[PDB]
Amino acid sequence: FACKTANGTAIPIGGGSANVYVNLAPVVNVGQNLVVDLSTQIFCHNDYPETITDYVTLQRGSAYGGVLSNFSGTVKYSGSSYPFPTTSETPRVVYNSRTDKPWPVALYLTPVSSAGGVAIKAGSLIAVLILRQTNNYNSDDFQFVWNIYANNDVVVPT
Ligand SMILES: C/C(=C\[C@H]1O[C@H](CO)[C@@H](O)[C@H](O)[C@@H]1O)c1ccc(-c2ccccc2)cc1
Repeated sequence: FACKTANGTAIPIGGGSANVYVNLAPVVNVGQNLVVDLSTQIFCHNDYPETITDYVTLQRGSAYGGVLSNFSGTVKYSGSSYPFPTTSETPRVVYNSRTDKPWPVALYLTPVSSAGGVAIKAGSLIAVLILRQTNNYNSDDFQFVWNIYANNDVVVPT
């Protein structure tokens, strides 16, 4: 089991860490979500599906900088919404193919009343997401840690 970003940044067997750089809608108003769709950014596969099935959760996710300050968040895992920053581990997604498939995570961030002006700075950390991989074969239990960065400012009009 290993993962990679869309631009090819890999985390190998055993887990590790990588940075992910995302484009964000530049203007977001109150009552709208800023969507950060990581299912187009992070992909994983099973290296031995003949014999092993892998299980993958979002073990935890945290918000940083302008994201935590200026927005109310949820994370959708396989299309289902949970609190973000997280307070528990998600259900487990089955990875049973050597063909890469997305990690099905997306953040939905809606402005709170104190948002106004530059709500997310270009270059800033928006989230750290911990992908946990186990399997049905042995005790392997590995963490793939993704630091998510904004490619551009996001402004909330006032
Ligand atoms: C590829 C592999 C393990 C990796 O790939 C597995 C499948 O994705 C993961 O579940 C593991 O955590 C690890 O990332 C592997 C496991 C067992 C054997 C094996 C084969 C014959 C006899 C004993 C063990 C070979 C490869």
